[PDB]
Formats: sequence, structure tokens, C-alpha cells
Amino acid sequence: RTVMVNLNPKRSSDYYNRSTSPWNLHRNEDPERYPSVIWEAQCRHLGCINADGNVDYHMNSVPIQQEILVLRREPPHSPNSFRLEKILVSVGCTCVTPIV
Amino acid sequence: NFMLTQPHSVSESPGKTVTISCTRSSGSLANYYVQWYQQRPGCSPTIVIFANNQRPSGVPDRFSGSIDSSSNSASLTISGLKTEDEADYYCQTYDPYSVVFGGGTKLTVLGGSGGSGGCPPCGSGGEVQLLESGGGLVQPGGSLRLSCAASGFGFSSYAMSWVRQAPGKGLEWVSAISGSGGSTYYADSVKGRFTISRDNSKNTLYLQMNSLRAEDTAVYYCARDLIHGVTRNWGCGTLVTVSS
Ligand SMILES: [Cl-]
Repeated sequence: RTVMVNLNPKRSSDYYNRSTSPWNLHRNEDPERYPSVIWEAQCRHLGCINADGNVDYHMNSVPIQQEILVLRREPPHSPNSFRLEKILVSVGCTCVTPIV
Repeated sequence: NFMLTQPHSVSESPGKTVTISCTRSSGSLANYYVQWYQQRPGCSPTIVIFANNQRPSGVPDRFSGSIDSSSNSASLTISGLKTEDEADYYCQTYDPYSVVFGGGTKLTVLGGSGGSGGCPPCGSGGEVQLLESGGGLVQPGGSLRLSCAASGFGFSSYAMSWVRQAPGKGLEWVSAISGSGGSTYYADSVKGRFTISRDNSKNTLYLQMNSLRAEDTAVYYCARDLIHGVTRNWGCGTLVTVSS
């Protein structure tokens, strides 16, 4: 069923720096995709930063991986409308603990 | 990396308290959580203490754990010993790259009999299910792929690992992988021969075993970890035999 449709995170957020599970940002570019640029989180460490500022292996930094909507080229390299796909992306990182 | 040293065996009378200690050879013990596993003869291991001193539901409160940072050691204490406590107890901890089990301490409850125990279930209880398969007989230099089918939990949220045990011998950590599959870890003797991987859309964990050796013969267990190095649930194992 074909229907019609018209028209970095670091800019406004530095949680990637101040999280106890901090992360880097990867520029994922794809011109055959809309949006063209996706920013993908990569956790910096296995452990999490503790209250002394040190990497602490009593917990783990883990990515939050989410499926999100994008638009791709149904005929490859052909900008004549496109399919609606779902891709798995790391949106950020959180700190998981064994003590719950 | 490091070793964990616990006694080969200990004996104590029923109704008394016994402590089993585990000394870490290198690295600071207080930097990494210590777990303790009970394994009865012929059974899968089961957790009795995780994160130094946490007790899962269903473990009697006569079990407790502690650490002594100055002697670089951890201890399992059993008060009010019952005959069903007779078993092999394994300590386990980790560092950023590897997981290590102690050699296992066989506890004898003096007086002979007056109880039993029984084996745990596969998956260590609850709704957690871990079903291994792929084991078989192979020639040296051969290949085998093991799989572990998981159910009852959000599979992509859990680090997983492979641990093996030759019949009559101790637990030996093999390999580990993060929930997303982006990080993998290997025991030294399997690097370059084994590959751990996972398929999160199929709830499946894999172990590709190339260049198989006679010393690779063992029951191979799938394991669910709360964080890297902290095993919470065990499968029932698949047998791999390597022989000429
Ligand atoms: Cl290693």
C-alpha cells in the first residue's frame, strides 16, 4: 500500500560525557537513507564510573538498542520514492547492576 | 591473568559452622564480585552466593558470603550444617577480560548419611530456560558448533557465557559475550580456535569450535550472567568428545 508524504546529539545534550556509563558518538551516514545521518552510541568502558571518578567493574555500561523508523531507496540509487524500514540503533548507554 | 585457590576438601560435623576460603593470586579481590556455586555429584552447578554476599531466593539462609580485602580472599560460610550440604563448592570471580573458577572444595559432612539433596533443574529455576545442543564425537582437528536456545527472559539484555567441565574434573570458563554481541572474551587455551556469537532475534547463543583437541573433551554449559563475570543461571550441558 503506497501512500504519499511531504517534507549531533552533543549539540543539546552532553549526557554522553556525564553519564556513569558514558559513550562516544558515531556518525553513521547513508545518502540512500532518510535521515541521512544517524548518531550511534558506543559505550566507552565495560564498567561504570563510581563516586571516586574511577571505572568500576561491579557494574557494566550497556547500550540501549532501539529499532527506529527510517526511509530507504526501494530501487537502489534511485531517488524515486522508497520503502519504510526499521533499524536497530544504540541511542545511549545505561549502567546495569547485579544488585536489584 | 589470575588464579583462585580454595582447598581440595574440608570436613565438618553436622550442626556446626564451616567456612571455605578462596584466595586470589593477582589483582585486587575487592574490585570484582565473587560468586559461589554448589554442585552435587552428577548434577549441574547452582548458585548459592552472588555479588560477594547476595543470596538468591530458595537458598537457605545458613549460607552467607564475605570478602576480606587485606588477605585478598573471599569466604563461604555454612552454619548449622546439614547432610544435604555435602557437595562441591566453587568460587568464581573475574577481571575486565577473563572469568576464573576455583578448583572446587569438596565438603564432607561427617556422620555419613541422614539426608540427600537432589539435582537442580536446567536453567537454575524459575522461567529461565537454557537448552544446549550440538555436542558429539569428533576427531582431533575437527569442528563442532554448539548452540544454546534461551527462553524466559529478555535475551539481548544479558551477557552470556560458556563454561565446560570434564567428567570428574573442575569448572573451567571458556568464553563470554555481551548482550549486544559487541564484546567477546576468551580463555587463553581456546583463543584462535573457538568463536562465541549470538543471534538475538532467534534467542540463541553459539560456540564455534575449530581445531578441536583431546583436552577440549567436556560437558559444555550455557550460562546467563547478570554482568560480565557474575553467572546467575546454568544450562544442563551438552557433551563434546574429541578422540583419535
Ligand atoms: Cl583471557
